[PDB]
Amino acid sequence: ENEIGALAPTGFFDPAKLSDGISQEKFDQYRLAELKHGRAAMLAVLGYVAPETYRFGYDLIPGELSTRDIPNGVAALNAIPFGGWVQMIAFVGTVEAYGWFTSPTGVLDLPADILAKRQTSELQHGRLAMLAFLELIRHDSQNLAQPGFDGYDNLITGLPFLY
Amino acid sequence: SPRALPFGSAPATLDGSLVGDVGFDPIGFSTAPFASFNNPLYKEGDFMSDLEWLREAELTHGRIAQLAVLGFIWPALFGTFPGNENFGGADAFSYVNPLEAITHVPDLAIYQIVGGMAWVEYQRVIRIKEQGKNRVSGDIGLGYPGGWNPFNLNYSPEEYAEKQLQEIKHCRLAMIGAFGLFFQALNSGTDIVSQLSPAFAAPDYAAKAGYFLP
Ligand SMILES: CC(=O)O[C@H]1CC(C)(C)C(=C=C/C(C)=C/C=C/C(C)=C/C=C/C=C(C)/C=C/C=C(\C)C(=O)C[C@@]23O[C@]2(C)C[C@@H](O)CC3(C)C)[C@](C)(O)C1
Ligand SMILES: CC(=O)O[C@H]1CC(C)(C)C(=C=C/C(C)=C/C=C/C(C)=C/C=C/C=C(C)/C=C/C=C(\C)C(=O)C[C@@]23O[C@]2(C)C[C@@H](O)CC3(C)C)[C@](C)(O)C1
Ligand SMILES: CC1=C(C#C/C(C)=C/C=C/C(C)=C/C=C/C=C(C)/C=C/C=C(C)/C=C/[C@@]23O[C@]2(C)C[C@@H](O)CC3(C)C)C(C)(C)C[C@H](O)C1
Ligand SMILES: CC1=C(C#C/C(C)=C/C=C/C(C)=C/C=C/C=C(C)/C=C/C=C(C)/C=C/[C@@]23O[C@]2(C)C[C@@H](O)CC3(C)C)C(C)(C)C[C@H](O)C1
Repeated sequence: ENEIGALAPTGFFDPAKLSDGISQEKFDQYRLAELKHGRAAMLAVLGYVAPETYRFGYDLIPGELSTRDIPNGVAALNAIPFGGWVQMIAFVGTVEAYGWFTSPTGVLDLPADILAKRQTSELQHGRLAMLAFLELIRHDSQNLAQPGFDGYDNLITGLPFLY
Repeated sequence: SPRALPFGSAPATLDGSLVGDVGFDPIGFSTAPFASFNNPLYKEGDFMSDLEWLREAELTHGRIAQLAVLGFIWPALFGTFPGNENFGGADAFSYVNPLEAITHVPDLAIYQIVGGMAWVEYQRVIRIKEQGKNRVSGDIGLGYPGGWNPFNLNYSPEEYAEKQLQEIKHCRLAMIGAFGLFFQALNSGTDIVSQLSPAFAAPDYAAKAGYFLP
């Protein structure tokens, strides 16, 4: 199972049975999975930073509930109505099962060398973004508890110019 | 690829397809079909070249952005907003901050320039839809060698080559510059004159007063 997904840090990081066995029977499925996860978490990080300086002025529940007022971070999850996030997800699930926009087609050619290198770089970046999402959520929740339990009060601890 | 000097470009990026063919195309979306993306008036005939269509795209953007630059300086510096409106100081000269100038100006002149560029692109499509072969940025008659308007272009083919180079380069650099000025003014709530002139001055905090000496 020593396909793409390896680099200088480890030639095959699987300190368990996980890799061996299901040879091309779960390896491809896990590639699909890790891909989707890393992409979504990249989008998460971009999410967190972008609400901090910019804000689209749309009124989620018309008349009131305007983006400009909802908290950024985890607090939006408590705010966002259950059914509201349900409808948002329903759009996302239709997108996953319809390819609606989001580059529905078009991936250029990318000869197999550059294509493989791009895919590997993708995997690495999304893997990193998983950990980035982790730290962010951690800090957020911890502060939400004791206001500055972590210390550094402002949500994005790095990028100090923002906050 | 000398632009991206230690890198390879597209397996088929050309060097003579467009004047700006130094090879800069890292992701090189040129490779991708670049066709009637979401039915962009599909023709399947001459259809120019997909790269040449991206070239016409860059040409339109850079030309518009180039004009936009001067429309971000002259309202302030050159002519100091010669709005000279019969009445209504707002939506006129007064708003020298370009963002605020748009914030004021009534939809009359907005629809004026909107219909202006609308007829512009209508004539552009009227040409290009028939102007197959070399779409040549939908040139049609607009200041072409035939010069469909005054001072019908009177230059040489080598001068024409240099002129194509001039236009393409200026359009690209202005595409940078328009981003510049816009993010500048928005993130300063001013006009370019404001920050640049206090810059070229001496702050009022320190002036060593004057030479009041005997
Ligand atoms: C055909 C068509 O139409 O279009 C094409 C367009 C194009 C471009 C070709 C396509 C593509 C590919 C795409 C879109 C690729 C996008 C890739 C993308 C967007 C990749 C982001 C990575 C972000 C990372 C790694 C962030 C790490 C962030 C980390 C590690 C952090 O440090 C977070 C940190 O947070 C902490 C923990 C604390 C804070 O105090 C400090 C900060 C915030 C810094 C498509 C899909 O083929 C379609
Ligand atoms: C008969 C007919 O009609 O045919 C027409 C054809 C045609 C071609 C239209 C004709 C022509 C020629 C034309 C119109 C040529 C137009 C060329 C044009 C208008 C080219 C602008 C470039 C601006 C750039 C590159 C950016 C500069 C500025 C930049 C990059 C900056 O650095 C700005 C900076 O500001 C920031 C970002 C921040 C400040 O802190 C610092 C400074 C200030 C330094 C004719 C002769 O009229 C005939
Ligand atoms: C953005 C945003 C929101 C959001 C969001 C969303 C949807 C965020 C999504 C986050 C997401 C999708 C996060 C995935 C993480 C996956 C991880 C961490 C995986 C690790 C796995 C590891 C470290 C495993 C390592 C292994 O080595 C082990 C241990 C044994 C080996 O044999 C095998 C390998 C090598 C693999 C809110 C919160 C809803 C509102 C807010 O306002 C705005
Ligand atoms: C006239 C006027 C106004 C105005 C205006 C307007 C509409 C101004 C608009 C300006 C506009 C429309 C500016 C576009 C820039 C686009 C850029 C810079 C794209 C860069 C793209 C780059 C640099 C990418 C290069 C790539 O290499 C990358 C990175 C990856 C490669 O694989 C592929 C390629 C080669 C692509 C107001 C405000 C309305 C009123 C005011 O009063 C005056």
